[PDB]
Amino acid sequence: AVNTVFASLDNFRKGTVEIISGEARHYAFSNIFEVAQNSKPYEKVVVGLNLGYVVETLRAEGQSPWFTAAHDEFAIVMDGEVRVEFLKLDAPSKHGEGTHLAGELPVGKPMGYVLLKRGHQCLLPAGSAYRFEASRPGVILQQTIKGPLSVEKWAEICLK
Amino acid sequence: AVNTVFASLDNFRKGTVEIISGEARHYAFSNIFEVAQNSKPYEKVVVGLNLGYVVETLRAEGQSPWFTAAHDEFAIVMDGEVRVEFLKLDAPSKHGEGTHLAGELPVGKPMGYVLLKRGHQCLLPAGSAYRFEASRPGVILQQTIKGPLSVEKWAEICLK
Amino acid sequence: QASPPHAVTGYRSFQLGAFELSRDEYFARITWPAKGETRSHLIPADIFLRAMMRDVAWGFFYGWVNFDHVIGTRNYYGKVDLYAGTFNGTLKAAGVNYTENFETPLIMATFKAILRDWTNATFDPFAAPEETGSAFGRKNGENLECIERFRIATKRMPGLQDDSPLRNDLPVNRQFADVSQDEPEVHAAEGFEGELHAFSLFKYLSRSDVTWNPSVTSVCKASLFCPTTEEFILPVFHGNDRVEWFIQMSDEIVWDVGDKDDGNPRARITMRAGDVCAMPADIRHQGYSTKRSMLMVWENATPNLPHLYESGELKPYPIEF
Amino acid sequence: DDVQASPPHAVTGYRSFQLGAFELSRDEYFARITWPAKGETRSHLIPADIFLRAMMRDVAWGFFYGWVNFDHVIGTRNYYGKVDLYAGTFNGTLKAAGVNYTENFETPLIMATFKAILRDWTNATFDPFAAPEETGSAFGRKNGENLECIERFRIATKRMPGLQDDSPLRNDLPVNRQFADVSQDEPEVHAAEGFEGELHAFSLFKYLSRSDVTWNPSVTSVCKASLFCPTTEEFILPVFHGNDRVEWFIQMSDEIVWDVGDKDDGNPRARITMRAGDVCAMPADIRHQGYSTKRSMLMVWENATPNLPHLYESGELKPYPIEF
Repeated sequence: AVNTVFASLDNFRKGTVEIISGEARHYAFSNIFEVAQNSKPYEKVVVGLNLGYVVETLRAEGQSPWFTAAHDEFAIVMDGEVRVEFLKLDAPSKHGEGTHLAGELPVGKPMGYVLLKRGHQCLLPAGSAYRFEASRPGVILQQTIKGPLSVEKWAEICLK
Repeated sequence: AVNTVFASLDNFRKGTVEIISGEARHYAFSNIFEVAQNSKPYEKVVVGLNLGYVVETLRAEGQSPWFTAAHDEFAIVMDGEVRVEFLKLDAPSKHGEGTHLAGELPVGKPMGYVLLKRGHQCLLPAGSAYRFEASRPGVILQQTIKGPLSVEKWAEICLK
Repeated sequence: QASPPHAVTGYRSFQLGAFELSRDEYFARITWPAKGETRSHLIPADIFLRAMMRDVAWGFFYGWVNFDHVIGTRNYYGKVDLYAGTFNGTLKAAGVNYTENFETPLIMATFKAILRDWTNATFDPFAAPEETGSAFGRKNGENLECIERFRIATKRMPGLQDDSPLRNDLPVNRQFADVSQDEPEVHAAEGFEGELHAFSLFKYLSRSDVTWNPSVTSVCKASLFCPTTEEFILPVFHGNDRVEWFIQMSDEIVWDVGDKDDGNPRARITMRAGDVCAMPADIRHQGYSTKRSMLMVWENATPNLPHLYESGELKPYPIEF
Repeated sequence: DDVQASPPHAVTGYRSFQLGAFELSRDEYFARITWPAKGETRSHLIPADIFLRAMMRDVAWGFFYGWVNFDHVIGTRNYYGKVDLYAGTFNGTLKAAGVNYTENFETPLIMATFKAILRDWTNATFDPFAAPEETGSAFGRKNGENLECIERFRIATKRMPGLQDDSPLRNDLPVNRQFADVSQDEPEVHAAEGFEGELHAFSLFKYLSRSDVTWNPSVTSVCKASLFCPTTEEFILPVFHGNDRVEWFIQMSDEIVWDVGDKDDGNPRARITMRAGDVCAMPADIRHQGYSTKRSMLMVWENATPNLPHLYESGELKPYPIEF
């Protein structure tokens, strides 16, 4: 028998940093499912920051605003299920970086939707607006650039 | 096909001591087939000295003196053929250590002889006399204690 | 510079500057000159081959890749230093060490040639021990599909039009046999056929037939998602000089982390599913993984970084807090 | 009996063991060793195959005396009939961190335990006394026991093998694949009549050709304390230890590279290559580890006198045997 161990929101186990020398801070150690459990729905929590580029962890619960970005972005559903709805914007953001509110109703024809279960990833195309639909709480990783919606709170998610 | 590499008197390869630190003297490095190659026949050359105990290389060519000792000794023929004759002494050595000479002609009952080819090991029983006989040059390892007949010459047989 | 097949063993031997590279039934041997005389070092075939495989498969990248505590390369860009003993405290102190710089395609081609030759049909340097046979004994065939493995670079995301395939033509790995093979549901609206893209990444990793080899799955400018399937031990101990972020997606991995000079253990990090971790730049690492585990590596592919931790601008670790 | 073993674990099927504050356990790939320090739990992983080999040696050598190292963290410091087991203690970084741990154990205890751990963790498919090419894998869930490794009797050499009240010869063991070119011819021994049976000679190279184990010196000649302890070497010495006495190696066939370094830090001091014929003194202040491509015949020459090993930090005796 084989058992592959995936974590979830109602079932995870944070690892450890045993320090022989230096400080645990420098490794910025966190667990997404702990973060996702502890943050408002679709709050974009930065869990990884590389020279501007970011990995955000979003709590997928309910329905999200319309997001849009001038560049490609990616979502991976780490837990549960998210419906990603896509609008082809009539006037896409040409310039800028990071995640952006497409407003309460954007201008675009509906492209359709994608159904992401755990371990499914999905392209969030440049110059579309996208929105998340989760029935029960899930976890989302979004590969993007640090935007106006990115939250940093290292001190409260990281081993210190 | 497997080839086990045994050295002989007409065919050997000295090894090597790479020193990263220290002194190549402290390893008292020698090769027995080179020693037994430029030592007189049945010259007992000490190639191992451990606190009184010794390993001797003897060049086996022709007929040896009669040896005796107050304790057991062993021989391994390392090359060629050697014949060991045994005499059971009437008045054997009870005290002392190291190989001694049984004299020109000893007082004892013949016990017989053993025929040693390469890689053959032999018991030289305490309180007996023994004697080596080679038709062709050969090499002998004796395990014994430092005796009156043991030749030390580290400076000529060792890496320095 | 490849010799003919040697008579007993059957493996050629190789020249690479003042380095000669040899192999018998048990050991890879590397030879080199210093303070006068010929120097040597032995490495078990199974280790040497695995370490060399990663080196070649990573295009050398940039940073230190260590085979053991004597042999390793420096992965300079278009050049590659191959040292013997240089980054070994007592050996250069001895002055017995030897470095030599090389154009990357030369060393690459040579290592590829050594790998072709020394790896039998029974061995797979990309595999974990339980997956492949032995790397020991005289020459006996070649392992074709280690050789025959085309690599296709991701440009946006796998599954897409003009880019790298999914892996529905690859068997699910024994140790991921419980990982769902279901694909995402895509419902393109009318007049938008083929405009929406999604795949099962865990399905994709479940079918990875290599170990410890990050492959890009998502490009967001420089931001790269390079996941891989990790089992047994990282064949080398390496460390780039960029900051990378590790994200454990399944099972667990123990990481040994030490000062890129002497080796001082600095940390022993255990990541379980969901753990997020920065690997700083002034440290080299090596990981342990009992079960085949799914690891997301997050690289930043901007070109001026590894000459930027050097400059005072950028510290080895990503965040102050 | 004082051995403390869990039941078999559910998934892997292996037991785990306590030895003082030490837990030892195994999974499909690694043996794990766990211990306390600074009020937290510390851990160290080691390939089953590398691990068990190292253990099997220490058990076969009666723990001896001197330092026996499984890797750069784990090893035993054997003291007569008392054995230290240390985790990172003789490791610069770890010790300065205060994360190491040492514990004192009665040899029969740790010996019993280590044997129990071998019996449990060595599967039907694995022989800890073999060279890799000889035996199968150490890896995976428990499956069987290696009866062959278990059922090997230890019989001491009193005077010399083959003698009427002494350890036996080996004409009952098969000739090892790699010694298949080695003459199985015995010496000729013509005892003069009346002396039927007190002349003794055997073929040493036949005796070693049939050796069923690797890196385990077996005594073949006793000259008071002087002991001739030959053995057959293949691949790598499973540990890297060093005794606290002077031993002399004599290469009786083929060759062996010995990595030689100071008994503390590890500063390589030498890299000695012996080909058939070479004689070399391994001094007392150094650890050592040997490599052998081809199964070779090594004579080790030990001095079994009891009090040398603290005669070597007594001022009288120096680490190396000969000044010249």
